[PDB]
Order: sequence, then structure tokens, then C-alpha cells
Amino acid sequence: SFGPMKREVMEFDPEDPYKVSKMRKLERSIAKGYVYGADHQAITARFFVRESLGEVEQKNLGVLMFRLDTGIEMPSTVLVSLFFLSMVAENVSAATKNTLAAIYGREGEAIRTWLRDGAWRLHRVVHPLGCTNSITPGATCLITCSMRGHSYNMLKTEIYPLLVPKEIYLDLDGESTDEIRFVYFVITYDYNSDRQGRPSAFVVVSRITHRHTLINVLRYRFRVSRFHFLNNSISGYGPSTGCLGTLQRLGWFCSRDSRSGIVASRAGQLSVVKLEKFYVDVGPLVEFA
Amino acid sequence: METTVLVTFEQRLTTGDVGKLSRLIGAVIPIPYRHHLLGSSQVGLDAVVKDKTRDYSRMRARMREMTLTIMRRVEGNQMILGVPTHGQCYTIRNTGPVSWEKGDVLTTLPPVFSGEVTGLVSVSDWDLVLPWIVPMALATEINQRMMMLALLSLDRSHEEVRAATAQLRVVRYRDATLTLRNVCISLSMIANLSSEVTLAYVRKLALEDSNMLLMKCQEITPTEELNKLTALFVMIRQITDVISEQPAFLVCDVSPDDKSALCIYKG
Amino acid sequence: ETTVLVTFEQRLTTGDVGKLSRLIGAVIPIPYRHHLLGSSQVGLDAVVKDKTRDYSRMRARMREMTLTIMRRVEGNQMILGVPTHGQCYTIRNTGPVSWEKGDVLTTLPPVFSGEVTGLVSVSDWDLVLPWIVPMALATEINQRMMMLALLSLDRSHEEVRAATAQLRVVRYRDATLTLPEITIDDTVLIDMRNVCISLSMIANLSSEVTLAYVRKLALEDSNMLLMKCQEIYNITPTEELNKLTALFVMIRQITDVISEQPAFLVCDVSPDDKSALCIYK
Amino acid sequence: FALTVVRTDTFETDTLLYSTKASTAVIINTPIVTKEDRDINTVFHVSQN
Amino acid sequence: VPRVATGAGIPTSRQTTVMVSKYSEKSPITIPFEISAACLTHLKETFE
Repeated sequence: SFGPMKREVMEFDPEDPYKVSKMRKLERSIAKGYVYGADHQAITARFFVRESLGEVEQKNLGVLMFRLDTGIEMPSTVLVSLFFLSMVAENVSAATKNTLAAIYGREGEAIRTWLRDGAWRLHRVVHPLGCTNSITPGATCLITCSMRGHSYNMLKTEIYPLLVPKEIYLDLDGESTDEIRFVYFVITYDYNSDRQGRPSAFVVVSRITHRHTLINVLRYRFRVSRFHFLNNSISGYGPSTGCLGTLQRLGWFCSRDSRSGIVASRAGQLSVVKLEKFYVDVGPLVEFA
Repeated sequence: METTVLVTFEQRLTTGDVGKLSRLIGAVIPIPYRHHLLGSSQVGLDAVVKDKTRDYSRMRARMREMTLTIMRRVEGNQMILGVPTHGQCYTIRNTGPVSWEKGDVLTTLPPVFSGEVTGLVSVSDWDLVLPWIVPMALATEINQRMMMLALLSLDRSHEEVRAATAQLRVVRYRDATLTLRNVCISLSMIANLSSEVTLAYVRKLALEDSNMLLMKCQEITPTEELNKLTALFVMIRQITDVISEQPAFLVCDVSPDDKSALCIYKG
Repeated sequence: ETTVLVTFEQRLTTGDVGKLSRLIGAVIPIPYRHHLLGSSQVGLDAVVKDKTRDYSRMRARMREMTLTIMRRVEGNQMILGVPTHGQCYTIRNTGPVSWEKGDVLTTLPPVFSGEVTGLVSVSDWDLVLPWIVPMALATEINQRMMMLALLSLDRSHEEVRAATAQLRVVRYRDATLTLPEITIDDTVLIDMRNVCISLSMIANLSSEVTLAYVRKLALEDSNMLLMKCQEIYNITPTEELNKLTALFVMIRQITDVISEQPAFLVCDVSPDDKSALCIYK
Repeated sequence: FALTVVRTDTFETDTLLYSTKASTAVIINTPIVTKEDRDINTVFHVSQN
Repeated sequence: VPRVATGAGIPTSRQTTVMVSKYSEKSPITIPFEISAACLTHLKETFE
């Protein structure tokens, strides 16, 4: 009669999860010409980045961005690359540290040496923001940063990889196989003298998905820091420190694509690890000890 | 497009009150349980903020059960809501006391009436008291201040300990300052019982040491033996239920005037 | 890949496929995650018939399994859609727990109250499904494995067995299951160490306010938690902030020892209490 | 004591096969084409039992 | 079966009904087949 004839119309929209997204994008691509940014299951965001922060990320494309909780109220949020906090971690060779300290450091950075090495990492200043595509060099660098999904050129023309530097990677490179490979991100402290240590950063890949079975393979690596973590528990009574390690999901990639590379930048080059089909997927913090 | 929850206005929403709901188009909504029709008495957090003996964590144990939902549009007699698809971006409205910044992880917390007691479009005791979508590192911070004030709450009789509490409820974050029981029993059962029960277990394990860490770990009735460890581990479960704040968002970019922020939804 | 078409590869019956036709929406783990798999890999049973066969090795094994959802069971084709992280999926109950809407579910190896025929022992191979328990029964059944492994440290040979039988009948919601005759294994032992180390550091960080809180509360209050726990100053708050926080590093870790992976989070439960809309792998 | 040392050897071989006329009646059907989509590639799985 | 009723004292074979039902076996074939999104984009896109 009336009721059931209307409900056939809301039933028989089959073969698609809604056919609400796909059809209504087309009725605005017929309206406005072929629209970009619409055939995009991955998820991006445009960010205002200064010229003194604009480097690297601009030239070679597809790389991590990090927020700062810098303890100064006026520039309280400074963008940080995964290349950038290599001048903080203990893992990075001092040549490799001062290679990129001379890339960034040209008269618009070196506060951020003094307010990351000095204003120490509490592993809460850094926030995994995401990976880049399509830098906009102009009066202001304007980085389209991907959030969930792959980093890629518009027009789906080229998958942008994840540019992991070599020093932060091979000290926690996983085991060798050909599967899917989750990228985790680990900050470990060596509590020795200076209230945080020299806060060591790691990009760790592993086939392991589960949480405590993943920190157990870190319980292999980090006894040198873990025995020092127990040390300041008794070296200082009243003062305490915090976390030993800090684990969070960062994304994944296809694991046959894991191959070395290099960036070709100012102040010399920089040996990196190129992770091609990098689905960016940020996870929560796992504070452990 | 997405999931839909309709809210039937049991109370008469004046067009001016609709004018305030049509300003909160982005804002989150605490829903008690996923269902397509809900009352306005269901929708919102006022059914949680209501008891003579109701504690902060017990409300947080209730709100952790409540499904987060996002306002979609207010059409007169109805409020249309969307249960957010995990992983998608959502324009949520910064109705917390804290300015958000690009890349931060946002956590839902119950609103505290300590110096910032707030209501809404209220008629017949129902307002739409809205949870503080607060950054995650401050969400753990707020929790820790509440427990340490409560751990020091029994020793009001010392003014110096009261002066220790006087610093303690001062919570200060980026561009924001705000003022702030069995959970503290749960803190104390772990603090006292792990002091006593570990000594017969460190001296037995410290011989074999694979990670080489039991060595300075020493530097740091079987029915009643297990009864301690049972009521050790179960109180550890009770505190971890009210510690792990289950992160709710990730602000990618913030809309100007700090009213809104596009937030990719996580967890 | 996401959709997993499955070869049966055994000689199934009409009475087999009738059971799975009503079981559409069950949880099947797969190790390899192809589009085309065989039932040697598909299913959980092929590792619970091991020869050691304790809960210590089955629980740590299947966290490398990849869970799937039963779809389109007609004849010999099994559509198993690999769920994605954060979509709503319904799940048919595999174990008798009512799942109590609004909570996190997990993965329990096998019932291990005997060896249940998960479908039918077809050619001496049944297809056994994991239990999906609401994370309270998961943490508790993993707690008692380490409770009774700490017990066997300081007992001779019988007060283990007189106190395991005290603690093995786990009376949970709709279920009274059994601890699997607790075998002392080294995956427990590497993690029983770190638990004993985590208990040690909380004693270090307990800065005489967190300590004396119950022992000051019993003088003033008379509570049920306060009386059962009877049997069982400084002007430095900023330092007490850091000691309590470092204490919170430990208890979020020592819970994570005995807790499991968070998995399917309940959207809705049917009044049949069998099919359960759930999100969040 | 003495000792028996067993050892296997993998001999890689051409193994010929003879089967009579129309031995096994294969029954097949049309290859179904399912379709997975990603951000960047569409993976068609074509299968028939 | 054949049947031969002969001999005296020799135990004869009574007439034997051998009834026999075979069974089938299943093996699916599957190739996976990839097309990039940029390949299917140019089917959609169609510039000047």
C-alpha cells in the first residue's frame, strides 16, 4: 500500500556499504568538474609550518611529523620530524646527530636543540602526528599531513614511504620474514645521572601484534637501561624518575618493501630506511618499565 | 551517511534554547547506550552527575561505560547524533577548559564543579552537562591530583599537610588554570601489601637472573599467603580500571577562536 | 587480505554444514591470512592438540593468530571476512558467558575442561573456536595461573594442591570453569619475575602517605573494604607527584602482564544473548 | 658404545605419471571475482572450487 | 560377484553383495590480481 512500498526504496540500495558516499561525491564532481581529494580513503590534514622548520620534509617527501609541548608559552608547539629528534636520542651517531643538526640549525632551530636536549623529553612532549604528502613551498610551508592511511601523491600516483633514519631503526629492527609488518615507536631512557638520561628513541618493526609479548622482546634489548632503571630507584630516595620505556603503534607496511635508502640533503646526505607502502596508523601510548 | 541516533525532546526546547543547541553542532554527546531512539533524559551526563555519595572515579567508571557520540544537527523537536566511526575525522567542539593544539590526544573526563561549576540549556532539572574533552597527559594529571588530595584528605588536622593540599589542586596547563576514596584504599592496599609479600619472593628468585635485574631488585600460612596475593592482584585490577583513561580523539588541526578542531577519532 | 575463502579439504557432512549455517558470525582464527586457505590452518584446534598442552603455551601462541568472522556458509565455501580495526561486527557466542553489554571482550585459547568437539571430530579433526570472554574472566584466569605459580615457589608438594583446588573453580557469570592443572612453565617464570620486580618497586615508591592510608582510615571509618583489609608530615607534593606517577607506570604494566589484548567492544547485545554487535578489534 | 648414524637424502627427481582416459571427473564452476579495495590498489581475487 | 557351487565338504561361498560408495575431493584454484588506484583513476578522470 504505502508503508512497505516506501521501505523497498530504502532497502534496494545494494552492493555498496552505503552508496551514500560514492553517489553523492559524483553529483558534486559532475557539478564542479573532476574533484581531487574525493577518491581518498586515507585521511590527511594541512598544517602551518614555518620556513625554519620547512626543510627536509619539503625536499624528500613522506616522513613523520611530531608535535612539541615545549615548556615556553609563546612557541609552545614546534613541529618535529623523525629526522629531527635524532639530535636528541642516544642511539644516533654524533656525526649523524651533527649532520642533521647542521641541516635544521641554520639560525631558526637551535633553540630546539636547547629546548629538547635541555628541556628534556618526558615522552609526552612528542606526539605522533603523522606522515607527509605534497609540501607547499611558498611564503609559508603548508604540509598536508596524513593521519590514517597511506602517504601518497594526489591522483594516486606514487606511494610515499616512511623515511626512518638508520640509527633509530637497526637497534630495534625485527626479525626477517615476508608478511605484514607493524611499525611501533619506542622511547627508552637510560636513567644514569641527568634526571632523564639521554632519552633514546627507536623505530621498531615487528611481526608481533600483541602488547606484552612485544615488550618482552624489549625486555631482551633494554636490560642495560632496565638495570639502570632499578638503580635510580635506590640511588635517589624521594626523587623518582618515571617510565623506562614507552611504546606506541605508529603504522605498518608490507615488509617485502623494507629496503635501505638515503636522503640527499644539505649538510651532507643521511642514510635512511625506506618503508614503501606505509599505512600510517597511530596507536596509544603504552608506558612500561 | 553514518550511524544515526535521534533524541526525542521530552522537554520543550525553546527556539532560543535551540539557538544554543544550534551552536553546539560539533560537540560530543555522552550517550548511555547505543540505540536509535533515546530520550533527552538519557542523552547527556546529568544522570551520572547525581548522588549524595558519588565519587569522581565512580562517575568515571560510569562514563567509561557510556558511549561517546557526536552532535550532528538539531532539527527542532529532535537532536540527531552520530556514533563516530573509528578512524574517521570529526569536528568536535572544544567545550573543555583547555585550548587544544595540533597533534594532541584528547580524553573524555567528567566535568568537575571545582571552581568551574557549569550547566546548560536546562529545563526541569535536565541540562546537557558536557564532558571535558581534555588532553590525555592532563587527563592522567587530573586523576593523580584527585587521588593525592584524597590520600592527604585524612590529615587535614596538620596545616602543613593542608598546605601540601593547598598547592595540590592548582592545575595549570597551556592557556588554562583550573582548581580540583576506595581508589585511594586501592592505592594503599598495593602500597602496604607489596611491601610485605615481595620479600619471600625476591630472595627466592634473585639467584637466577636472565635480564640481570633481580640483583638490585634485592637492593630495593599458605592460605593467608595467597589471600594477600589474591587481594593484591584484584586491587591492582581495580586501580588499573580507573587509571587507563581510554583515549578518545586525536586533534589534527584546530579551528580558529578555539571553538572547534577537526579530530580523527581514535578508540 | 580481508575476505578469506576457505577450503574444507576434509570429508564433511550435512550435519557439519548445518551447524555452521546457524553459527554464521563466529570467530575463527587464521595464521596465514590469504584469500584462499585450507582448514588445516583455518581453525584453532590444530594447536590445542599439542603434547605439552598447557595454558602457558596456548595463550602466548594464539596472539599471533588473526581472527576472522564466519560468513556465507553454504556447502563447502567458508567466507571469512578479516575484520578491520574499528567497524561494528556482530559475533555469535562460542562460550557460555552472556558478555554483559558495554565491555571489552578478549580471546581465550580453549575451554580446556576436557577437549570439546568444536564442530565435529571430522576424520579425527574437529574445528574448535576460541572462547571470547569479557576480559574480567580473561584477566582472572590469567591471574590464577601466576597466583598458583607464586604458590608453588614456597610450598613443598601438597599445599599447592590443597590451595589450587581452593582457587580453580572460577565461578564467573554463567560459567564455572577449571584452571588446567597449573603447569610451571617458563613463559610464566620470565613474567612472574617482572611481577615480583613490579611488586618490589611499588614498595620503594610508597612514600608513607600512600602507605598509611588504610591504617589511618581504620581509626576513623568502618567500611566493608576497610575491615576485610585489616587482616589482609612532609610538605613535598611535587615529589609525591613523580613517585605516584612512577607507581602508575608499574601498575599499568603489572596489570598488562595478566590482562590480555583488548578486542571486540560491545555495541549491543540481542535479547537472545547470542549475537552481539561489537566494535574495536 | 657404538652408534647407528641414520641420515636422509633428498633426491630431486622427474616423476612421471600415467592416468587412464577420464580418470577423475573434475567438476568446476565459473570463477567468482571478489574485490578488495585499498587506498592505493584494488586486489581482485578470482577463485573457483 | 561370481558364484560357483561345487565340491562335497568344501565350504562354498555364499553369494556376496559388495556395495561400494566412493567420494569426492575439493581443491580450489585462486590467483590474486592487482590493479592500482591510479590505473582505475584514469578510467574515471579523463582530462582535456
